[PDB]
Amino acid sequence: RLLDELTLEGVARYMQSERCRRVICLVGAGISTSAGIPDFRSPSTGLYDNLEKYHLPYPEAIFEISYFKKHPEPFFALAKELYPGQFKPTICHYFMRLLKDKGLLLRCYTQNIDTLERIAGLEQEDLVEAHGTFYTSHCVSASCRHEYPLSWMKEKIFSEVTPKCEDCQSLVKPDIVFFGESLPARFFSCMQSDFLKVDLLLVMGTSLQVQPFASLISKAPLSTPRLLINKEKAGQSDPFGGGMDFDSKKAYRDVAWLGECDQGCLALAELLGWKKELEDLVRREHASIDAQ
Ligand SMILES: Cc1cc(C)nc(SCC(=O)Nc2ncc(Cc3cccc(OCc4cn(Cc5ccc(OCCN6CCOCC6)cc5)nn4)c3)s2)n1
Ligand SMILES: [Zn+2]
Repeated sequence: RLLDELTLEGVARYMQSERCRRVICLVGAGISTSAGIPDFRSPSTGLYDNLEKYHLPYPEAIFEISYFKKHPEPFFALAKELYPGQFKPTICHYFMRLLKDKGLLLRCYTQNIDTLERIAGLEQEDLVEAHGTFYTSHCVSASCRHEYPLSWMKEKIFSEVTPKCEDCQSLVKPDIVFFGESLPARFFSCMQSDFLKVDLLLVMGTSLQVQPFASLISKAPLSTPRLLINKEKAGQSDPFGGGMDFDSKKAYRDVAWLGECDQGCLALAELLGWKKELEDLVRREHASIDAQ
């Protein structure tokens, strides 16, 4: 097996061997909760309680493309309510920036729409946004599709003006994937290529319960180590394949580190000799963002 032991220490030794060249990060809402962004897919989300005042036909309508296109106002009111107070990536985000800097990051697949990976410096081709992103928006008319930056969309959101295209006056929609919309072809193109190449899967802040993330860890080669950094264990197959095997007698490649993603990334960085680099980077970038 590739790991000499099923611990964070074994993963760190593997990462600094010649065998570990290409790391894929799979990240979810748990890497942004310390940035103050709540997980609306969580079983305990307060979202639906807070949706009551929009008198929706049913709560899930907030996520549905057909409802959006006929009644966009609840979505844009909610977007104002939930707009992040700061755009300050976490220790975990900057750990991924170090992976990029050091030439180890093949790809970051993210469930998050908050753009924090981009603020931390991951570039477009580094990222696969499994549920889309607020980073860009597009006019919804097929013959127009004018693109708008987040600054434009933010101004419309905060002024409570439903965003309309300047060229054709159709609705302008953030590039997040509503229910009823398809994943872009790029998700499948990347998945089909990346998981032939991956030497290490870093799974952070995701329960792997929602598609398409629920399909991803089975795509890795059988030998590829998989490290979960999460408040709780996740990814084991339901008792009723390629699911996580942390604890059986046959476990050989999967490691669970249980805690906040920031703490787990700090601990891994420390084992790698990167703790000073990560602390200096985060303190500098956070001070600068607090200044904005
Ligand atoms: C830069 C920036 C700016 C803003 C404004 N915000 C943020 S970030 C802050 C945040 O949230 N802003 C939001 N703005 C709008 C929101 C609503 C919304 C509508 C449509 C798509 C959305 O996104 C993509 C998406 C869609 N799906 C599918 C899905 C899957 C599982 C789900 O479970 C429902 C919850 N149930 C689960 C079990 O039963 C109990 C609870 C729900 C949806 N997944 N992703 C988002 S959310 N950043
Ligand atoms: Zn247009």
